[PDB]
Amino acid sequence: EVRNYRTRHIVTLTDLLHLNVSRHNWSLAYKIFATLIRSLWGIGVEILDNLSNGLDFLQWMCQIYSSKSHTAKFAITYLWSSLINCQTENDLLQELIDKISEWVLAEVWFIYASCHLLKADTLSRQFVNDNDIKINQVIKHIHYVRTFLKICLDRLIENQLKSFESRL
Amino acid sequence: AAAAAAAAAAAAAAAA
Amino acid sequence: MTIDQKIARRKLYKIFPLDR
Amino acid sequence: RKVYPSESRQRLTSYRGKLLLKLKWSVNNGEENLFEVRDCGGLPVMLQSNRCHL
Amino acid sequence: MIVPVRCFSCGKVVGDKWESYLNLLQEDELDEGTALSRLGLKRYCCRRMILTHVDLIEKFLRYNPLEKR
Amino acid sequence: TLKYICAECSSKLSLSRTDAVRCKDCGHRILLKARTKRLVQFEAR
Amino acid sequence: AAAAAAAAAA
Amino acid sequence: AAAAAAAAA
Ligand SMILES: [Zn+2]
Ligand SMILES: [Zn+2]
Repeated sequence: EVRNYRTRHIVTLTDLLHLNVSRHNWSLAYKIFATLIRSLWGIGVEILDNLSNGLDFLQWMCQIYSSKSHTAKFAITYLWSSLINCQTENDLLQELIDKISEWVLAEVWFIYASCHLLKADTLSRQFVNDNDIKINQVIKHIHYVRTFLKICLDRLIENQLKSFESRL
Repeated sequence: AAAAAAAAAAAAAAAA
Repeated sequence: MTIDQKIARRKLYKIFPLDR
Repeated sequence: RKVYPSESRQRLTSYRGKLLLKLKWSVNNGEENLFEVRDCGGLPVMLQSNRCHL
Repeated sequence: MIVPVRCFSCGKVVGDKWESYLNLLQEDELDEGTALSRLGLKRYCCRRMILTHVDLIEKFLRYNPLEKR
Repeated sequence: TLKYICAECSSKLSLSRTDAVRCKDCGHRILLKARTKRLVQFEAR
Repeated sequence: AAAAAAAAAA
Repeated sequence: AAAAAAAAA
């Protein structure tokens, strides 16, 4: 049948963890989760973001395990956290995104396209300001916009980009 | 279940 | 007080490596 | 598992990069086509190039 | 690599005058010629010894397999 | 005192027979044999 | 009374 | 009371 102390303890710990998620127990989650370590980890990812004490690391580790082999559930999440967190150097993230897409050919490509768009917006206002210059940044911004346009292709979004270019 | 109950009891005792 | 995820990461790495 | 160029030199092994080759299988005038991403084997990658990490 | 001990041509100790030469060029802001003169190098053989020294040891040391990063 | 230096993290960790040829601290497959205290005679010429 | 007894046991 | 007594003892 059920284990003497060990099986019952695990079940009770899981129940307690569920109760902690229902009611935030930053402390309960920290000790309950530790006891629970003895797939899955969304609650662990959730507790770090819900109760902080910088919640980005655990998700990265989870995403890293079980790679070799719709799409992957661990991952499509990790990517979203990144852009929102950014909202350190981003280029790097964009590079990582490309790498993932290369390895695996909801499409990640859409997420990658969205990420560049954020950079363009920052570029658009910085360029608009006088402190007064004619080429450089404007040409760079135009190139970025074209690149963003290509990825989406292969209405609201397009409209937004256009507005952005005009302001710049 | 019995084991769990026992554990709970023990915990309670400890608390007391 | 609490080891944190750090502990989980270390465990995983060791398992990659032989653990006993 | 990112691997630097330098490890290969010490190891005396080819700094081979992994290739990705996906096919297009069309039968009966391409009524149905299945594409499979498959390993294309390993080929050497030039240092300080786009494929390389440096 | 490091500053050679003694001038190849005559044998005048030059190894103790390397760090002192850079101090005469940095802090004292002197020219190459006057700096060598203050170190006590009048023969052109002793003059070129320090003047022409590369000191690749400082470039070489940056690779240390005994300390992390 | 037996020594083996890791090529990546530079950690001095020696390992005996029936053990994986890898550093314990990090997953690196190359190990530098460290210099131990031994007499090496030389002529100052 | 009962509460007091419990405290003593602890 | 009994408990108290016991404690005292
Ligand atoms: Zn000389
Ligand atoms: Zn190591």
